[PDB]
Amino acid sequence: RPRFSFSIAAREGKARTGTIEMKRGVIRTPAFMPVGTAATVKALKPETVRATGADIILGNTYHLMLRPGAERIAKLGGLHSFMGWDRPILTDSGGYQVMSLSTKQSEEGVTFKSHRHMLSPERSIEIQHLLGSDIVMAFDECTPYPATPSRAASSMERSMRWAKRSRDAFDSRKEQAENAALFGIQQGSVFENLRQQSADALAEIGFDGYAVGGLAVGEGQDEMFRVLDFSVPMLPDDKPHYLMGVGKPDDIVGAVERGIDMFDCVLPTRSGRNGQAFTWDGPINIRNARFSEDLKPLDSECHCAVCQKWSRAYIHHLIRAGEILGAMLMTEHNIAFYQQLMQKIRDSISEGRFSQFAQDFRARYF
Amino acid sequence: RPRFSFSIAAREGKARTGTIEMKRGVIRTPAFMPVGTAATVKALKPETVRATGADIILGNTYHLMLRPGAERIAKLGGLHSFMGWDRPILTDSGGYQVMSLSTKQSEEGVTFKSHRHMLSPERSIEIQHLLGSDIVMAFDECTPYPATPSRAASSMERSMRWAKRSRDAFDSRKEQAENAALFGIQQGSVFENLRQQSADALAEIGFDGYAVGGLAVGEGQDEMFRVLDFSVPMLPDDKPHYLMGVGKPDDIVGAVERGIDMFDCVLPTRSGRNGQAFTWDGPINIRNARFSEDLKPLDSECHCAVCQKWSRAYIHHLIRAGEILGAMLMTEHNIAFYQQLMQKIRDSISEGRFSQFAQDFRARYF
Ligand SMILES: Nc1cc(CSc2ncc[nH]2)c2nc(N)[nH]c(=O)c2c1
Ligand SMILES: Nc1cc(CSc2ncc[nH]2)c2nc(N)[nH]c(=O)c2c1
Ligand SMILES: [Zn+2]
Ligand SMILES: [Zn+2]
Repeated sequence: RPRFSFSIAAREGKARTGTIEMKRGVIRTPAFMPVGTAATVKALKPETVRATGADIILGNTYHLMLRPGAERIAKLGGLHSFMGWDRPILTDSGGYQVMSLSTKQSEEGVTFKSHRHMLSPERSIEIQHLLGSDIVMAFDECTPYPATPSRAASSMERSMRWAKRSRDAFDSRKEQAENAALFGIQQGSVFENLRQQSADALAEIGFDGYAVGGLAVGEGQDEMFRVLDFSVPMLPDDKPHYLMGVGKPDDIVGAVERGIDMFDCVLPTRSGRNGQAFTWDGPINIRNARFSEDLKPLDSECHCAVCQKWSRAYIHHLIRAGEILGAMLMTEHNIAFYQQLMQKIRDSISEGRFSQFAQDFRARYF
Repeated sequence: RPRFSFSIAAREGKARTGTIEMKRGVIRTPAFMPVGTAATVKALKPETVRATGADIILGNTYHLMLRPGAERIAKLGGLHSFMGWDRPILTDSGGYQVMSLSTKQSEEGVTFKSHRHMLSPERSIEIQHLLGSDIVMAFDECTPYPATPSRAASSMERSMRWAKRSRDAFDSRKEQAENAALFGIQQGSVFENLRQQSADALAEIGFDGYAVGGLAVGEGQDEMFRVLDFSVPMLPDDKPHYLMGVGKPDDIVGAVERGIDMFDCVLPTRSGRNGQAFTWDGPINIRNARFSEDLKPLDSECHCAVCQKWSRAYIHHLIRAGEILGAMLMTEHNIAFYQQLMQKIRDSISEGRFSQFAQDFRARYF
């Protein structure tokens, strides 16, 4: 396969379905990327992650640079070898968790004290290289919501300067430039003019893919959809569109209807461990006493291994008992559910019936 | 298969190797039974437990009678269906955890307040029936160590009376008597005469198997081996000998050399989650900094899936990071290691070279 090749096979309205070919494998879009925090998709072996249908996973950088360390992982052979996942891995720049998990910001980057460290566009790119990331994210500054036009502009402008620095750092490292891909991140809060300026700056620089950043920060789905309506069309049409940190099932369907090709979210994994299981009839909290003697599987249609073998009653017991198998089962089901959702989305778009699928999905889910 | 059939295929000294045929499957002896607390072998799916080589698992009763409840599990179809393990399951009587996890004792049984409940020989047997246990343990009273001859005798005598009551309760339930097996438990602390009286009482009553109880309570391996030396020969030779709660690798080898056919211990699972991994060169604590960049597998010879795919460095990272996958991997390896040990024991006995294997094992393990 090539270093990077995004091909759109079918479209319906603003929605698209296709593939991203990379050296480590093919990614079917729209795609959902399970999040691996600390070199592991919580409670799941890599083979299980793959079994659910995942083509690519997201690797948390901020966490890895602290422990076990970027240099160490490189010494041990890279993240893929380290955790046992040989397919594509997208790594975030760490420019988000730093300003939320641990700090002094400047035009040069961000220094912080782990929950004494410096992180700049150059170091972020280097860390992603050391990890062996397939899709590298430019180092940006996620703008807090709400944000005044002035602060949003300043932040967006700095992110664009950092986007240029990320680009050059990436290109200056031959091994990385030839084997990995680089995505730029659009900022600008909820303001149309800032989103346009950001989109133009990113396109001027040139990237393999474009992410829509700064959303899913507490603005509400209505507002998020409104911003996506005018923001996604600003990005290059022939490159992947990645909505960072968005994962609620209904959020995903609506985002795809607006042109998004890639997603990532900790919801399926985090919620799974918390007792929330996704079903086509909406999410359910398995801890609820009503499930103590329910012999049905988590979801009546789900084809995952958990729904083929265990009942809601058993998982209910496991979770309330605090058993590790509870987290394992809930997580496998949730991630499988998300992948099945992406497959249904891909299929409906390919068949020109996505709009109908979107409406049917909402009617039953809500 | 028959309800119960123990056949000895080969012997060397006091050691024996053979099979126990039951309706739900065949058990190879000497056998090691992974312990499932709360209807689950911690951090492992049933298929993984089976993949390691386990033929039977032990189900904790005391825990199950409290949550989710014996009646409830029966209503849901039994423990096998509930947790997804269709092979044999041995259940303890609960007469141990009660006097240690939560109490008023009397000749009728034990009443306790969960960490208001009554537990008698009759109820214990009924609970094991409701769970669908294949091998039912008589309800006894584990004698605390150290114990004076008088207290040990009183406890042993009560256990023998309870053994008769367990026998009758079991036989009076047609479904249970025809499909499950019942094991009696020898008590008597470290005293030879009490062990003899207990053995004679149990044989007089008649059981499908005989467990050596009251050991592994803080007496030390030397003392345990001394008691086994004179205690196991007292039990019927043509029935299985089960040493309850003994699991250290070296403990197992020594016990088999003394006539034991069955074992159970939480060590492999509990220790696994704590960072201890068993290897042929002795146990290692994976949390130790010396393993931070060790690319070798947990054990150089182990054929388990964990040692085929992940390094000590990765597991070291997982455990120190508190990741669920760390517990999963450590546990699968430890249980697989134990099963490989049992296989090596079975093979050496069948080939008349167990004594040599025992010596070689000790030399390298220590
Ligand atoms: N919402 C959101 C989420 C993420 C992290 S991806 C992730 N989210 C949750 C887990 N992982 C973002 N990352 C960057 N770099 N920039 C952003 O604007 C941004 C916005
Ligand atoms: N050592 C020991 C362990 C167990 C529990 S089996 C188990 N041990 C640890 C987990 N499961 C025992 N159980 C009974 N009923 N009687 C005994 O004398 C006795 C002695
Ligand atoms: Zn499912
Ligand atoms: Zn192993």
